[PDB]
Order: sequence, then structure tokens, then C-alpha cells
Amino acid sequence: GDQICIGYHANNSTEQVDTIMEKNVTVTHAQDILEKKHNGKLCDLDGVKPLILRDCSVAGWLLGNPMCDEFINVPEWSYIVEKANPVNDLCYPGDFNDYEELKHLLSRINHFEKIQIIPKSSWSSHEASLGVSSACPYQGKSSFFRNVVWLIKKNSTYPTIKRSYNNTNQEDLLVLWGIHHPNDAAEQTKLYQNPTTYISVGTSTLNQRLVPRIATRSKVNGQSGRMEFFWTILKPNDAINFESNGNFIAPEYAYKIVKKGDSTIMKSELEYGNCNTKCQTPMGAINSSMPFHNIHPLTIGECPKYVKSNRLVLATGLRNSP
Amino acid sequence: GDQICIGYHANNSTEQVDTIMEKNVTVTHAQDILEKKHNGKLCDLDGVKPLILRDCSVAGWLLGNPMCDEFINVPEWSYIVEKANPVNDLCYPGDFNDYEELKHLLSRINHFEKIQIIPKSSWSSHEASLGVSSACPYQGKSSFFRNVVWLIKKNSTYPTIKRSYNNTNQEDLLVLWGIHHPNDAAEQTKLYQNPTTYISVGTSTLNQRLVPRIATRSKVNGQSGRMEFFWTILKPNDAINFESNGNFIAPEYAYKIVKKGDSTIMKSELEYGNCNTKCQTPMGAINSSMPFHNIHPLTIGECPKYVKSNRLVLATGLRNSP
Amino acid sequence: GDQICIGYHANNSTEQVDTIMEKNVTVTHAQDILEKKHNGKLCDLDGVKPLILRDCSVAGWLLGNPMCDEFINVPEWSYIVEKANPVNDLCYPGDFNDYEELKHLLSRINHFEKIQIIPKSSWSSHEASLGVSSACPYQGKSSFFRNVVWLIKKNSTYPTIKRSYNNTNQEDLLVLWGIHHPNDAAEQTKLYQNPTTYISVGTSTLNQRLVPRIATRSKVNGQSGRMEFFWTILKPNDAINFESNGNFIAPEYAYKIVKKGDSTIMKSELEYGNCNTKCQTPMGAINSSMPFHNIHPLTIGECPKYVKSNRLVLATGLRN
Amino acid sequence: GLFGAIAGFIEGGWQGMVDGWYGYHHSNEQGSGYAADKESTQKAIDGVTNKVNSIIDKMNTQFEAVGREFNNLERRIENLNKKMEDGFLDVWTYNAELLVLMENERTLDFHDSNVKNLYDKVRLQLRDNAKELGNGCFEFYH
Amino acid sequence: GLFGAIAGFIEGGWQGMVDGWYGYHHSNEQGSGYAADKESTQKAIDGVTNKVNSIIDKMNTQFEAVGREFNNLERRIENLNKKMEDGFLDVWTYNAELLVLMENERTLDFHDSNVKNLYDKVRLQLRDNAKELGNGCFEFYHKCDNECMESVRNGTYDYPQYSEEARLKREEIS
Amino acid sequence: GLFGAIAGFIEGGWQGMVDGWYGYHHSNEQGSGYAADKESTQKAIDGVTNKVNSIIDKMNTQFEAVGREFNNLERRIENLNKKMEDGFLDVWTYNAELLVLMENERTLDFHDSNVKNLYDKVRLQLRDNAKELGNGCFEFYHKCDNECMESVRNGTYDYPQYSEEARLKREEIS
Ligand SMILES: CC(C)N1CCC(NC(=O)c2c(Cl)cccc2Cl)CC1
Ligand SMILES: CC(C)N1CCC(NC(=O)c2c(Cl)cccc2Cl)CC1
Ligand SMILES: CC(C)N1CCC(NC(=O)c2c(Cl)cccc2Cl)CC1
Ligand SMILES: *[C@@H]1O[C@H](CO)[C@@H](O)[C@H](O)[C@H]1NC(C)=O
Ligand SMILES: *[C@@H]1O[C@H](CO)[C@@H](O)[C@H](O)[C@H]1NC(C)=O
Ligand SMILES: *[C@@H]1O[C@H](CO)[C@@H](O)[C@H](O)[C@H]1NC(C)=O
Ligand SMILES: *[C@@H]1O[C@H](CO)[C@@H](O)[C@H](O)[C@H]1NC(C)=O
Ligand SMILES: *[C@@H]1O[C@H](CO)[C@@H](O)[C@H](O)[C@H]1NC(C)=O
Ligand SMILES: *[C@@H]1O[C@H](CO)[C@@H](O)[C@H](O)[C@H]1NC(C)=O
Ligand SMILES: *[C@@H]1O[C@H](CO)[C@@H](O)[C@H](O)[C@H]1NC(C)=O
Ligand SMILES: *[C@@H]1O[C@H](CO)[C@@H](O)[C@H](O)[C@H]1NC(C)=O
Repeated sequence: GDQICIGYHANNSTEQVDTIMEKNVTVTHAQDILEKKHNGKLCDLDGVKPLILRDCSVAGWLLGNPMCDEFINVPEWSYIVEKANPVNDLCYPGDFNDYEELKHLLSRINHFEKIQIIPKSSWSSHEASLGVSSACPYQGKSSFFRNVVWLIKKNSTYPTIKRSYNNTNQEDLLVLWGIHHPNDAAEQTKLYQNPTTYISVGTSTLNQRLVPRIATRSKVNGQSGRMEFFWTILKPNDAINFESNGNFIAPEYAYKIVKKGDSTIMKSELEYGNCNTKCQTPMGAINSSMPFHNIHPLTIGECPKYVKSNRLVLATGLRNSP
Repeated sequence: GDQICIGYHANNSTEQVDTIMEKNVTVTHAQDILEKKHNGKLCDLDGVKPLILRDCSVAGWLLGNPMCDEFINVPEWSYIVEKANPVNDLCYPGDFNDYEELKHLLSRINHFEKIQIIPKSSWSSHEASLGVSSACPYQGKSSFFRNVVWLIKKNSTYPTIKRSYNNTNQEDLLVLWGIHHPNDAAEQTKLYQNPTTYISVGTSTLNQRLVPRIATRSKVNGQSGRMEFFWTILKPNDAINFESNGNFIAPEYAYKIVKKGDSTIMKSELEYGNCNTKCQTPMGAINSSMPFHNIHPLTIGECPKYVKSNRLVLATGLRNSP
Repeated sequence: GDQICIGYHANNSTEQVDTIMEKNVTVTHAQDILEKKHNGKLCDLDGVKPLILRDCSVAGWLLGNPMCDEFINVPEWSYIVEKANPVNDLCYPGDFNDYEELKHLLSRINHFEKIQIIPKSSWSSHEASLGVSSACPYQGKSSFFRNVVWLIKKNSTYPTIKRSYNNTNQEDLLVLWGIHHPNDAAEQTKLYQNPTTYISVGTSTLNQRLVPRIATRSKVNGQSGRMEFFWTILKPNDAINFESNGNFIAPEYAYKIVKKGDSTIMKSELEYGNCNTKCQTPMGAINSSMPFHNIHPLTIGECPKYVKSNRLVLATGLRN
Repeated sequence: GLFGAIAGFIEGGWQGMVDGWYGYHHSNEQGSGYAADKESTQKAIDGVTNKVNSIIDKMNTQFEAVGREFNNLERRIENLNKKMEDGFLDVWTYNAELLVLMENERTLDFHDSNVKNLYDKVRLQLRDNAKELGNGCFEFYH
Repeated sequence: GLFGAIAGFIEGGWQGMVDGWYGYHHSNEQGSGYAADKESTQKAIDGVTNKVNSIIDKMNTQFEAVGREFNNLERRIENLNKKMEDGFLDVWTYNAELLVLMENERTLDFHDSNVKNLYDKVRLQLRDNAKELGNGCFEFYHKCDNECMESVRNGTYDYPQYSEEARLKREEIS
Repeated sequence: GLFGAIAGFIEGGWQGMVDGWYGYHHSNEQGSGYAADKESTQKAIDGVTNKVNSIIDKMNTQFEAVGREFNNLERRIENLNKKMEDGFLDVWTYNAELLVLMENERTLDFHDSNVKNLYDKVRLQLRDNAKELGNGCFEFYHKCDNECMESVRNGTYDYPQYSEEARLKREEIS
């Protein structure tokens, strides 16, 4: 007799999927939805190069540690890359006040224009050229942070400093200054003459009076002294006023905030790859239309959604006959 | 011959639902579970009116900015409404210490009873009536915060203040005071005579010694001086002790905490709408038995659960025949 | 005619389960997956006893409140247990700076060894034995925190103290010191002679200068004065340097951090129960192969996962 | 659908049957007419009503957002706060939308299965006493 | 039930069948008795055991609460902490309760489907060699001794061997 | 599976059918050959494609981690930060893995159901004009040339045209 049979597709597919009740089910067709591959390097993001700090910390860059001269004037960036433990940080040891809040602001900034707010040459009652240390070497000579000026007594006198800067720009200005905490009363006298000193700083919102602290400390990079750095955002048309009779690390250069947008500080040891991507991770860039990836949670750009999975495959076709 | 047919309901229903495999499936019956409508007003909550600060900040209210006289004595409230950027804040410029922690406490409070703890008239060795500024106008005349007193020298002298207040009430007391940071040593002398001043403040827990900071600042509301305000919760039977030889902004009025409960500080630009509701959002009130809504995440009262969905419809009936 | 019938199991089972569309469905077999039982005791964790602070706070223990002598020398612990409101805390009233950050560090530590960094006997220009208070009683006599020394003027003089200690150990050191905030200028003179005083403390990272504050305060445990305590971690091969002309509550003993690992500070009113467990909660220990429990969210050890459910039963068999 | 009855071997629904979800059309000498199966319609109502109530009550324990405020030097915790609150709102939105999608599919298949089972109830009663037309109808041999 | 077999066309279960989930009751001349289908019972056990293990393992990476402490001027972050921890506890409680409700429904329907498929396995073996009573039972048109019954159970029934005898009992003879 | 058709009453798949998911094998006098059911294969493609797109789009609103940094005296909030971010990553991992497991099970059962329904479409057309072998195959009681076979495939089989011939062969054999 004549026959008609009902049946279904089978093939040479080895593609496996999982269900609640059964693992490793061979099927005829499947869709992998998990990206697992990356190019292992740092790329431009939609045409814009990242700022790669190499051996420099954000602090090293913004104060101008003399080992960080490659970053003296940086172009517009897409994102920032910092090593876990950069060796070029505070060459003269000390502290950076509210450093993590500063880095958080940096995450919304794509470009600074460095600007001279107080010329080093305008200090006529104080020595502006003796503020150097063997802690901050440049080409075998004692140096210092390039963006600030360590003021010293002139002719055994340190008159009271009264200096202003008015932000006549249409952008917010990041302004950096510091105080020197010496080793002893003798060092205080040697550097500044005046035994009891302060630094006052005012804006529309800031009302600061810093006092140096003498304490006996362990040598770090050969120094027992400490520098402590402070910052503020000076809004358009606001002024900053400084007053001091000693221990003042004065601004020379400040940073105008000329481009805001999406950015990040990415922790990565990786190399620049002279490549372009839409999606960067600290382990490498991703080029994929897959909706998920398992590379790293901390990504930037138009990325697949991160999951911890080793495997994600959707069944499209039928159970396959072995 | 005779026939019996098995079949199912169909109807005029146009109601659509979604499934994984198919969108826009017409069904015979459905339940919408998403409230999408509100009345666009700020309402009483189960019969209790909110405190609507209009153009006043919480600080403006609690220090008694003279533009905030509408709030000199506020009755029990259900919730508080503050604008994003209230214009009546610190009329004399400066800072409110731990302001966000104070607002957080306010979120658990439904009623204060204001009380005079140190009468303005009780200051016999100091001027209590010269503490006014053009920064704090009332009806075109120089004024000041109403709940604290700016003390001035009397007859070229400022004796040392020693004042205590013992909380003889059964409730916690919110106590507010301040310090004046002047523009210069000449202003210090003119206002307070004594050149080197302090404010000490002690309770069972508090151990405060405040020193003024003299510095040149940008003018805000015409002033280069700054007021800095402080607060504490004085427990029943504890005492607060003040000592000062100048720059003291003394309490006059303090707040008894008479009712604690669920409250919130809600950010809205809306005004009062002379309505009642069981559920209020910053965009408007909700009257619904629906289990979900998409109006706004920050609600107070007996509310449906918030979701970001545009549409939530449960299939109850059958796939519908055209 | 001969018959074969197809059928399925039924039984005497009363076990009930839930579905979206039907509650209280009787089934033939089920698996309960929720542990609901505990032994109501504090136990050793895989053979290691916890440190049970009884009536002492972490501060009471580490500063050596004289009521806390049970904890003068504690062995390696699995976890720490503190009461909600321990009565033996700061016997002399005041504050412990960054206390909650210190407790957080303690949660990653299983063993401290006490080490003498400044001998009590080395204070030859100061009185080291007058620093006692009726606020800190031991056996009906005025006493003080045992791990620090309240230094007083000797023969109406308080020379400037300069003391250093170099961490020659392979381990981090927790170091504790303090300042005394007196009631008035008269008390300042009586105790320390010098009217204007400081404490400076420096390491490779620390740069501290403390000044006493005079304020008029309510009596707590009979005192209007306050003690304020500070701490730091001194790394291997770094040194700590102290300088003071008064108000100094000087270290004698510090703590070597000899074992780091999984630990916790557990809030419980319970006492030791001479038991062993792989999983402890503040309400009692758990012995179970169940994948979930509803006892308490804050557990330590190899534990089931916590959920708020009263009931979790999986259907294995058929409708009955 | 999964069970092959609704818009399958039964081609369409009856506008005519108003008082029920599933049932019968009879046509004898007395004349035609529609009648609803009360027993299977009530069982379906019990199930769907329980499902709606189960979906609502499972969302009793959903996350409630709170206002917290931060100053200009607390930007890290301000951002942590905003991401934590948005995080939970996105989790509960996904939970609500997915539960509704998944239970909608089961509800339509539930109806498909109830109709197939009603047809089989009747077939196993009638046996060779009637002819299976294959359109949902049985022609009686009396 | 979705598949119409359990508490459907098979009216109820057998207290009598103890060593299996699904199976058979035979009644020939040699006498009656119950026997469990080993193959379909074992397949159902493998499936349910895998489901229980899959539900447990999916909850291995569930949120673990940690003790953090805050002072009296850290109320905002104390509250952030408490809401974050409660938030995840509520998420994982919903996940556990919903997964159990949904998989319980699938388990009961799985059993319903296994019974329906066992019945159809036998029907497609017996064809016209037996009569479908409509209660789960097949009346044979031939003699089926304890060794014929086992051929049905183990799924190797010889349809041709009995078809001629079956036709003579089923139909008019001429 | 649930519907009893795939790896059930139809023992295996056909390497031979290449241009379809489900369909037919005919064997008459003109000879054998495979042909795919276009209508049910396309309906299955539409369904699975919609499912994949629905699963992807439901994960558009998934949690995105941000780098925050904390100093050595902010260990409590550093730990709160790390637990909050890990917490959401574990929630969205569970959601993705479980949705895929549950929808994989529904997809395989969807195919099982489409095959069962194709078989029933044909059975209800052929009625007593053919014999049900119980392996997915129908032995015709009449001659069914390549143009009769296509009438079965396209779902317009003329039952009356062949019923008299079919009855004569049927009552003969059984
Ligand atoms: C014709 C009538 C008996 N029908 C069937 C049942 C009825 N109920 C529902 O659809 C329903 C609704 Cl609309 C909401 C909640 C629960 C249920 Cl069961 C809809 C109208
Ligand atoms: C007759 C008996 C051996 N059956 C077979 C399965 C048996 N076990 C279970 O129901 C079961 C249980 Cl109770 C837990 C996990 C996994 C399974 Cl399969 C109880 C019923
Ligand atoms: C051409 C035919 C034999 N099949 C059926 C259609 C095709 N579809 C899929 O497997 C599929 C895939 Cl591989 C991804 C997304 C959606 C779908 Cl439906 C696989 C090839
Ligand atoms: C599935 O197959 C691969 C083969 O390498 C293996 O890694 C995995 O563990 C298998 N799973 C099971 C349950 O057999
Ligand atoms: C240094 O300054 C003093 C006065 O302050 C003055 O007497 C002296 O001549 C100055 N010396 C030089 C070389 O400028
Ligand atoms: C569903 O229909 C509505 C019109 O009522 C329309 O808004 C929408 O685009 C349709 N969606 C799809 C996917 O067809
Ligand atoms: C800064 O200069 C601008 C003029 O460009 C002026 O408007 C403003 O008042 C100045 N600000 C201060 C604080 O001096
Ligand atoms: C406040 O007064 C009460 C009653 O007069 C007294 O018992 C208490 O000691 C006082 N509190 C303080 C802190 O002085
Ligand atoms: C049966 O059902 C109710 C809810 O319908 C529930 O409270 C309980 O778990 C069960 N047992 C009772 C009420 O004794
Ligand atoms: C106290 O001070 C001086 C030592 O220089 C001396 O007058 C006196 O003897 C000292 N000691 C005592 C115990 O009085
Ligand atoms: C501590 O002691 C060792 C050994 O004498 C020495 O190398 C080290 O530099 C000392 N540390 C400090 C901070 O002086």
C-alpha cells in the first residue's frame, strides 16, 4: 500500500543547550547570545583617544610631578586610564584632600585648558625659585611640582601675602594650592622666618584657614616634611582670595573645564592598540552585536549587558537524533 | 442526523495583550493592572495638610529668615514640600553644619512646638537689638534670622557670656546657634572689641570650641562676612552650656519634638490644591485600586507599587476570533 | 475478555504544595527546602571558639577598661559577639575617633597579640601612677584603662615628651592613644602645669596635632572632663613618633595583627553553649542540608541561603 | 496554540455563547441553540482569579524609594544612592513585565487545554454511538 | 490538569501500585495484579531530581547580608545600608517563592503528560487487536496470558501474531 | 517530551528533509521522496524569532556598574559599594540564566506540539481511508499518486472521491 509519514528535521549539529530538567541537549539550531572575545588592548572610543597616564597618578598629572611632563598639556580625551599603583604620584610626600571626590568630578570632564592664574615672576617680596627638593628630581637636579610654587623668605623676611584671582572665563576653573608641614621650629624659621603661620582662602562658598602642623615623621622619598594639597571649583565671575605669612604652596597654573560629557577613570595595566571601538573594558575592547558579554563589569560606550555566565545558548530548532 | 458541537466564547472585545512569542493578541477579557492617571495637585494625606514651604528652604524656616514669617508657627503636617532651588535660604551668606543630616531627622517628624529658651530681652551686658543686615531685609528695613540673636558689644565692651539652658521638657529639643566670621580685624574690633574670640558649647555628649576665621571673601548678598550655624538634640534633663567673648549668634527660639512618624521632604514646584488623598506623588495625587502605577517612584501613603512600564495587561479570557 | 489498564501512584500523603492557580494541593511526594530550626546557642565554628565579650564593648576590651580583665589576653577567635548595649565601655566618658571604621577592620581579624611599645616604668620626668578616676573603679578603688597611661605633672613641672617606637615585627600594629579635655584653666594648671598644650603624632602616613578643648559639660559617670581616643595602623618597618607638653593619654600596649581572615562582630544577648557548628546565627546555630533558612539574615560559616518565607515546598510526586 | 483545539481543529469561537467561556451547540428536531458548560467554565474562573490575586500579592514585598540628600562634596555617595534606587526600580519593573508575559502565554494555553479536554470528555462518552466530523462536532447515530 | 489524563479520563490513582509512579493493572485467566513501568518512572525521577538540583544551584550566588555600623551623624548612609540589604533580601525571597510556584505547576503537568504518553504508547501497540474502554483500560479481542501482557509492558507486542484471531472475535465471522 | 511526538511515537528525525523543520515522506508507485510543510515551519520560525527578540529587549534595562573610589578610612562605604554592585550583577546573571533555561524547555515542547498537530491535521483528513501504523506513517487503503499526496500536504484531500475504493480494500484486509 501507498504511505504518507509525518516527521521532523535532523542534521549534523553538535550545538548543546540546557533546560531545568536536562543538561547538554543536542539541538538542530541554536543562538549563542554571550560575547566571550576581546582584542586585549586600549582603543579610541568612537574616534577619540583616551588619556593614558602610564606611570603617573591623576595627582601626579594635575600638580605636575616633574616625571609627568608628557601630560603638561593634554588634548581632549574619551576616557582616562590609570594603573592600579602608579609610581609617579606625590614626589614630595603628603596628602591630597578630597582626592576621590576630585576623581569623581574628572569622570564628567573630557577637556581642560591649563591657564596661568598667578605668574611665578610676580612674587617680588618672596623667593619663588628656591622651592625645590631632591624628592622631586628632574634630569638629576632637585625640582618641584610644576603647577604650584613653593614660596621662601627673601632677605630673612616673609611679608604677608594678599593675592586674588577673578575667574573672568565662562567656564568653571579647578584651582590647586598647598601647605608645607615642616619637621621642627628651626626648619620653620629657616624657610619662612615667622614662627606662627596660616593660609586663609575665600571664595563665594569657601572659608578656609589652614595652620601648619609640626610633628616628627618617618622619611618618605628622603623627606620628613609633608605637603598637603587642596582644591576648589571657582565658578564664573567668582574670585579666590589668598592670605598667608608662610608655608604657602601657591597656585601658578589652574585648569579651565572646557568640555563636559561621559567619561570614566578605568584601572588597567593594558597597552594602547592604535584601534577604534564603540565599547572598551579594562581587559580589552569588544566588537559584537551579541546582547550579553562576560569580559568585565566596568565598561564604557555602547556595550552588551554584563553577566557572570560561562555559557548562554538559546534553543531555536528541535531536539536532534544522535 | 442529530449533532452536538463543542466550542468556546468569542465577543466584540478589542483588548490586546502580549506574550513572549506574540505581541498584540486580541482576547475576550483582560485586566489592566497599571494606574497611569493623577490629579496634578498637592493634597492632604488622610485629612492632614502638608507643610508647603513655597519659596523658603528648611534652613530659612528653622533659622527664621524674615521672608519666611508665614512659617513662624506651623501646625502638625503629613509631609513637607520644598522647591528644587528655594530663593529664601541663608539671607546672610554662610553654611549650615550637617544640614542634610538635619533634613534626614525632619523626615521622621510631624510636629515641632517652637519655644523661647533665651529671651532677646535677657542680654543686659550686650546689645541684642543691633544685629541686623541689609542682606536680611524685612519691608525695606535691615533685619536678621528671627530664631537666633546676633550679639554686639555694649559701650565698647563684650564681657564673657556664660549661659545655660536645662531641657525640663519630656521631649527632645532641637537647639540652633552660630558664629560670625568677619571680613577683617577692624570689623572684629568694631562689633566685638576683643580681638581673639571663641564659642565653647557643652552638653552630656557635645564638646565644641569654635574660633572665627578672618579672611577676605567675595560679596554674597552684599556681604564678605559669613555666618556658620550649628545644631544639636538636647535630651530631656540634659543641659547646654555656652561660653563666648565674641562672634556668638545665640539661640532665642528652639523646637520641641512633639510628634514623630512617617513623613518625607518631597521636591515639587506645585502649590496646595485643597484636596484629600490616601496616596501623594510630587507630580500629583493617586485615587486607584490598581496594584501598580507609573507616575513617580517617590510616593507617600497607601500607594500602588511603582514600575517604569507604559502598559501592564493580564490575559483573563481566550484568544478572540475576528 | 482479557484487560490491561494504565494508571498512576496514590498514597496516604497529606503533604501540600502551592502553584500560581491553586493553593494547598495534596501530592504523593514533596521536598521541604526551608530550614526553620536552630539550637538557640553560640557555638565554636569548625572547632574554633568565638570571642564572647559578655558585658564589655570592643572599646572596653581594646583600651582595657578595668572591668574587662577577662579579655586582657585573648586566644585566636572564629567570630566576635557583643551585646546591643554593653555596660563596660568608656568608664571615663568621651569619644573613640573612627570607632565604626575600627570595628570594620576587626571583622577581618582572627588574632591580636599584645606588645609593649612604651614601658610604664620609662616615665621618670612625669607621674605615671596618679592617672586614676572614681569613674573607672577596680575592686572599690579608683583605676583607669590598662593599655594606656594618664600622665600627670611631677613636682609642678611637665617637660616635653619625645617617644618613638619602630615596628620591627613582620605584622601591622594597631596603636591606641588619647587626649584629656579638662573642665577649666585651673584644672589644666593643676594636672599639667603648662596652659597651652598639644599632642603631635607622626608615621610615614599620619600627620596629627591634637589640642585640648575647654567647654562646660554635663557630668557623665561623675565627670565633666572627656577622654578622646585615636588609633592608627603602623606598617612593618615604619616608626610612630609622639611629642606632648600635656593632656597625653600615652600608649603602653598596642596589638600585633597576627591572623587575618573571615570573621564578623555579631550582636547577640546569648552566652557560650559548649557546642560545635559549621553555621552560626545571632539567635542560634544551624545543622542542615536544606538549601534555604528563615532564621536570621546575618550568619557566618557554610550556611543555607536566607529568605523571608514561612514555607518553601517543591512538588516531586503527583496530585493525590 | 499548544493543545491544537482553539483556532485549530475547532476553527473559530461563538459570538452566540454569551453566558460561558466553553460549551455546546445542539441541533435536533426541537431546534438549534447554544448552552455553556458550567462545571469547566467555573473551574477556569477559579484558576484565573487565583492567578491574578497570586501575581498582585507576590508584588506586596516590592522596593520603596526614599528621598536622601547629599552636599557638593558627597557626589560619590549621591551617585551610589541614585544607582541603588534606579537598580531596584529596574529589577522590579523587569519582574512585573516578565511575570505578566509568561502568565499571559500560560493562560491562553490553559483555555486551549480546557477546550481539548471538554471535546475528549464527550468523545469518550459517545464512543461508536456517534461519528467524529473533525470540526468539533459529533453526528449522532440516533 | 493540562494533559487530561490524571484525575481526567483516568478517574483516580492506585494505592495498590507501590514500587512505581506510573504503570499497569492486568486481569487475565491466570489472575489480576499491578506492575510499574520502570522506563517512564526512571525518566520522571531523573527529570525531577535534575529540576530540584537546578533550583538549588541557581540560588548558590544569592545575596549575603553583612554587618556595618554607623554613628549618630551617619543616619543617611545607615538608612541607605538598611534599605540596600532589605532590598536584596526581598528580591531573592520573591525569586525563591516564584520559581517554586512556577516549577510546582510544571511538575504536576509533567506527571499528567507522562501518564497520557504511557496510555498512547500502549494504544498504538494494540491498534484494532483491542477495544478502548475510555477509562484507561484496553479489553483484548484475543487471549493475553502473563507472557503476552509483559510484551505490552516492555514495548515489544507482536501485532501480526494475534491480528487474525482478533479479527475473528471482533467482526462477524463471514 | 510533553506532547509525545518528537523522540516519542515518531522515533527519530529525517537527515533527508533539509528545507524544513516539519513535513512529509510519501511512497507510492511513482516512487518515494521528502517534502516540508511550509505553513507550520514558517509559523514556528515567526514564533522563535519573536521569542529571541523578546528575551534580548527585556534585558535592555539591566544594571550598569560604575567605578567609585574610597580612601583607607572609608572602608565601610567601600564595602557597601562593592556589595551593592556585586548584588545587582548576581541578580541580572540569575535573571538571564533562568529566562534562557525556562524558555529553552518551552521551545523544545513548542516543536513537539507543532509535530503532534501536523500529524493530527493529516489523520482528521484521511479518517478510515487509511491505516494508522503508529510510527507517524499512514498506509493508504487506495492508490494515492503524486497529485493525491499534494492534496494531503496542502490540506484539501477529497475524502468522498476515494472512500468507496478504500472501504472495499479495508473490509478485505480487516
Ligand atoms: C462570560 C463570563 C462568565 N466571563 C468569564 C469569567 C469572567 N472573569 C474574568 O475574566 C476575570 C476578570 Cl475580568 C478579572 C479577574 C478574574 C477573572 Cl476570572 C469574565 C467574563
Ligand atoms: C515510588 C517511589 C520510588 N517514587 C519515585 C520517586 C521518589 N522520590 C522523589 O519523589 C524525589 C524526592 Cl522526595 C526528592 C528529590 C528527588 C525525587 Cl525523584 C518517591 C516516589
Ligand atoms: C532553514 C531551516 C531548516 N531552519 C529553520 C529556520 C532557522 N532559524 C533558526 O534556527 C533561528 C536562529 Cl539560528 C536564530 C534566530 C531565530 C531563528 Cl528562528 C534555522 C534553519
Ligand atoms: C556537557 O558536556 C561538556 C563536555 O566537555 C562538559 O563540560 C559538561 O560538564 C557536560 N555536562 C554534563 C551534565 O554532562
Ligand atoms: C633687607 O631688609 C631690611 C629691612 O627689612 C633692610 O634693612 C635691608 O637693607 C635689606 N637688605 C637688602 C640687601 O635688601
Ligand atoms: C500594537 O498595536 C498598537 C495600536 O493599537 C500599536 O501602538 C503598536 O505599534 C502595535 N505593536 C506591534 C508590535 O505590532
Ligand atoms: C569678578 O570680575 C567680574 C567682572 O568680569 C565682576 O562681575 C565680579 O563682581 C568680580 N567678582 C569679585 C568677587 O570681585
Ligand atoms: C537639669 O535640671 C534637673 C532638675 O532640676 C536636674 O535634676 C538635672 O541635673 C539638670 N541637668 C543638668 C545637665 O544639669
Ligand atoms: C490552606 O489555604 C490557606 C489560604 O487559602 C492558607 O492560609 C493555609 O496555608 C492552608 N491551611 C489552612 C488555612 O489551615
Ligand atoms: C622640685 O623642683 C626643684 C628641682 O630642681 C627642687 O626645688 C625640689 O627639690 C624638687 N623636688 C622635690 C621632690 O621637691
Ligand atoms: C626601623 O628600623 C629599621 C632597622 O634599624 C630601619 O631600616 C628602618 O628604616 C626604621 N624605620 C624608620 C621609619 O626609621
